[PDB]
Amino acid sequence: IVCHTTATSPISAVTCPPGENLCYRKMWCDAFCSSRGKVVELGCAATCPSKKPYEEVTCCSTDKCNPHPKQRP
Amino acid sequence: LNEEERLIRHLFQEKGYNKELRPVAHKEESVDVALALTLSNLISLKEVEETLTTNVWIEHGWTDNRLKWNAEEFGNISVLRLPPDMVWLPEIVLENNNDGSFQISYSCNVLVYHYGFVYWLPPAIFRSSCPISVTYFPFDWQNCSLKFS
Amino acid sequence: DIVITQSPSLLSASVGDRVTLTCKGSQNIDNYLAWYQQKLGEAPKLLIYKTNSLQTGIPSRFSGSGSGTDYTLTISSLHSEDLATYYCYQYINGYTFGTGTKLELKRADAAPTVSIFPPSTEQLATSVVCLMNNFYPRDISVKWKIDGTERRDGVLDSVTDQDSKDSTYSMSSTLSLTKADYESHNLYTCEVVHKTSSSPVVKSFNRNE
Amino acid sequence: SEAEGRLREKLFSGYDSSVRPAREVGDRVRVSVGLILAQLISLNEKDEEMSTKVYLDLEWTDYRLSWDPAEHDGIDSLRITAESVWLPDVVLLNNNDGNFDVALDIS
Amino acid sequence: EVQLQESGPGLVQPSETLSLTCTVSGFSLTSYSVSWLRQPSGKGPEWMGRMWDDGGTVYNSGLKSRLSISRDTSKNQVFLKMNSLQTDDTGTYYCTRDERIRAINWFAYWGQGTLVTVSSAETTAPSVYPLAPGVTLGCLVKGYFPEPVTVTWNGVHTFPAVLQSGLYTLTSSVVTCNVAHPGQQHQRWTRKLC
Amino acid sequence: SEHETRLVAKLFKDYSSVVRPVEDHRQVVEVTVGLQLIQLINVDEVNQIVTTNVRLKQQWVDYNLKWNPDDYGGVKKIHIPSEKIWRPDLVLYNNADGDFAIVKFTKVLLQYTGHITWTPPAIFKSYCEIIVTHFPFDEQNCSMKLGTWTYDGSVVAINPESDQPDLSNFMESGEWVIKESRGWKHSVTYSCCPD
Ligand SMILES: *[C@@H]1O[C@H](CO)[C@@H](O[C@@H]2O[C@H](CO)[C@@H](O[C@@H]3O[C@H](CO[C@H]4O[C@H](CO[C@H]5O[C@H](CO)[C@@H](O)[C@H](O)[C@@H]5O)[C@@H](O)[C@H](O[C@H]5O[C@H](CO)[C@@H](O)[C@H](O)[C@@H]5O)[C@@H]4O)[C@@H](O)[C@H](O[C@H]4O[C@H](CO)[C@@H](O)[C@H](O)[C@@H]4O)[C@@H]3O)[C@H](O)[C@H]2NC(C)=O)[C@H](O)[C@H]1NC(C)=O
Ligand SMILES: *[C@@H]1O[C@H](CO)[C@@H](O)[C@H](O)[C@H]1NC(C)=O
Repeated sequence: IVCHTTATSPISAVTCPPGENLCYRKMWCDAFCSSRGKVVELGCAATCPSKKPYEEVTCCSTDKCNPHPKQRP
Repeated sequence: LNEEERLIRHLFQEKGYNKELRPVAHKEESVDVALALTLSNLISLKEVEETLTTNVWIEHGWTDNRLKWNAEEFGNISVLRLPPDMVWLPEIVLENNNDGSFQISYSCNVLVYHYGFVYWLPPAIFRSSCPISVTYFPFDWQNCSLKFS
Repeated sequence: DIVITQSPSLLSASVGDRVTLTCKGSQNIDNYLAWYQQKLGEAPKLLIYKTNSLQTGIPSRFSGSGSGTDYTLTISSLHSEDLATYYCYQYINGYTFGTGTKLELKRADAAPTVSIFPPSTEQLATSVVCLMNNFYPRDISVKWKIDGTERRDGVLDSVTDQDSKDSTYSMSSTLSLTKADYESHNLYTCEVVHKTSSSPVVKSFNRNE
Repeated sequence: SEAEGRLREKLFSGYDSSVRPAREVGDRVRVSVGLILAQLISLNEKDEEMSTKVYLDLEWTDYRLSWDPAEHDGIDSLRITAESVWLPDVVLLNNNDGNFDVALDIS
Repeated sequence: EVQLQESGPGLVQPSETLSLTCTVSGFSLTSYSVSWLRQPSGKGPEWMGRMWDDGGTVYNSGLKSRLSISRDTSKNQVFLKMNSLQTDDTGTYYCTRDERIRAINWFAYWGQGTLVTVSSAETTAPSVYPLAPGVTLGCLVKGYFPEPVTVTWNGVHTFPAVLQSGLYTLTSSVVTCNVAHPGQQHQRWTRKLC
Repeated sequence: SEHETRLVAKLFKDYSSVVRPVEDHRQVVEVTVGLQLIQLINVDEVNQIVTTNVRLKQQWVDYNLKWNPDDYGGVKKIHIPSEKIWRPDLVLYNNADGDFAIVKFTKVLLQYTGHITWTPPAIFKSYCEIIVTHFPFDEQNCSMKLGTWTYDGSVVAINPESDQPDLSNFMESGEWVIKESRGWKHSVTYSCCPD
């Protein structure tokens, strides 16, 4: 599958390495949520990532299903 | 040619900006200043000195119509970063400080946006007075405050 | 200092042609390269600086381009007024100038009017001269041979610029030699080869008029 | 605020902040001193020292800083940074730490 | 408008001080720097030194000891002095006006340039000689100094002068060729040996 | 001396310290940052404050401060007050109660290429999450977070000079042994602003 990733700068669509298939988006607030909004993490994983109590996580198998909130699928 | 230098020359030299005058059409108008405080660290609460030490960031926000510009005329520059000494500042201080440090610690750069909004996030270490309720010690709770004016 | 070389050394072009000149440094010139035009006996005129910027009053025909080590000057439509020598130079680390490229009018091949004159009786009482008029292109060479060996140990050569009335070049060379050696040598020959001809051509004189 | 800028430029034309505003050469500047106590911070008996947070209340008149409001767009008062006007050098004479001046020169 | 005129002794002997003057028109020396360029014959130009607008000077490190530069703002002139001349100093000398951007400088306008020649030779008349095939016809000049030399006939093609031993020679072509030389205001005509 | 005076005059005649030192505002200022640790002054376990003496070496290229060495007698480097030039506003994000930014404005070294090297001294009182469970046999992983306060990564980009802090001048502490040190560059993107 192809997922958006925050490992590259800027965010880009990258095919998952073999053994990982699920796209995910993780978002959480930090000290700069006063103006910048939630931090965003994008990547691909072999399983849906764990979530801390203050971290929102979403997991999906489709291609490009984890866009940045300012970007359309 | 650098567009930022031309923009700054337009704003401060050509337009004759005066940092000592409030950004208002008439003296009777009041500048709306928006504040929010981010707490970075609660350093200590010295009960003997009744002194609260906190590391905080005081987000300021106000509109200065004198610093508006058309982005398309200046290379699409949408945000501009200026020394705080150049622009008018609301001069907000910690009124209930305990040590005489009324002002912010670090006068960081001001961010000016093309639509005239001015954003400022100086970091500060403050030592406010916090009277201590000793009654239930060591099971006590305290009610400190920071007063900005 | 940064060494600079130019190519080609001579460029033949015709009015209206797209023509481009290459300037190449030994080090990163960082776009601080400039171009100026020079004409025979005229004050040199700056055309381009900072690799891109036209000098005021220069025709918009000229435009420069390049980055790092390699730079070019391009003329969009060669006018007759633009035939000149073009020098690039850099100015970040000392001042160094290229060897210059000479921009010259393209012409049809013209055969040299080969001719030779002998040393006069006055030259004996005190050398031959070999002249190749109205040849084109300037790519030519000439040499002296006598008695089955190379000759004219004192020889010298010269080439004229393009004569505007014909756009051709003219060359002249001297079969310079000692008068005693000239009397001793039985005969001598001037010979030359060029793209201005399909085959070598030569002319000669013997030990007397 | 153009009229305020013009008034402010008028007032400080030739103004010297190092010179007290006596009109005649013999005149005295009357200064009213008030004190507002904000917090009695501590009293130290070992050092015989009392620490207080206060606001001074100093009032005087400077004839050079007067104008007709009707000629200046009805501007009836002006706020000026203290470093640019003449200030009386009122200090705490019996200070213990060697600090005489105020903590912050407000307008 | 902007013009620079270079002037000075065109013929200079070795070991004596060269002096050149640059005359400026259309701008003031107090607002533009002026720099001297040298072009040895058969080589690309080189930079010798600059008269700064502030009135200081800077020189090529190889020429630092030899060169001296000065100006007179009251009459818009820039002067160059140079000692210890050798034959290698023969060439064309240009004064230039320099543009600036921050601390970076480049040359924007050139003077017409003055040729300076260094030779031990001295004035001499051309030893005119005839040439004939026994149509193209020839004329010869030898041993004349200094250049130029003027030549006429009775389609005339003339060739650039050359130096045999520090003094000039020339060949000409088109019966008599008529030659004139300005070194002594002489004129003469040479007929063919035919 | 006259050459250097002329150079300094020519550079700053029309210089501006407000604008970033780039040819075009769409370029990013590449700042190279290297922390040198001189002494571990104190560890405050009760307040969780670590006091250190450091040199915060910063390097960047100022496009406008180029000069040609042959114009000024071969002068290839000069020292100028750091208050006159544009500087990156690096701030210790996790400061406990010390100075956030540099306050000792030493002189920078400026080379003819426009390369600027600035190594101001600072005392950093970084806040550290002290773990006291194994006291007094504890290991403390104290850290210093340095970043430009107002400039973002699309405007000014900071890069670590080396993977590890420079300890070559480190004065040995009588109480603590530094077992390991490392520097990491973190980029974070926020839901407001992808770019
Ligand atoms: C003591 O405490 C400190 C904290 O106070 C703690 O420090 C942590 O140390 C660990 C390792 O010991 C760090 O983990 C590493 O973090 C790296 C951060 O890299 C960022 O940039 C990456 C992309 O840049 C790459 O390319 C550029 C140039 O090409 C180069 O400069 C970079 O170095 C890098 O090569 C990016 O991938 C990376 O990703 C983070 O964010 C994305 C999205 O936001 C997310 O998907 C990731 O999960 C991650 O959060 C980050 O933005 C990272 O590169 C590095 O990666 C290595 O490991 C991973 C997996 O382990 C491999 O995939 C990869 O190939 C590398 O081997 C690794 O993750 C951690 O960041 C430190 N944290 C802090 C706050 O400093 C010490 O460890 C503690 N020490 C003790 C207890 O002893
Ligand atoms: C600004 O951006 C627009 C596109 O959003 C582009 O067309 C325009 O050329 C840009 N302006 C400049 C001065 O580069």
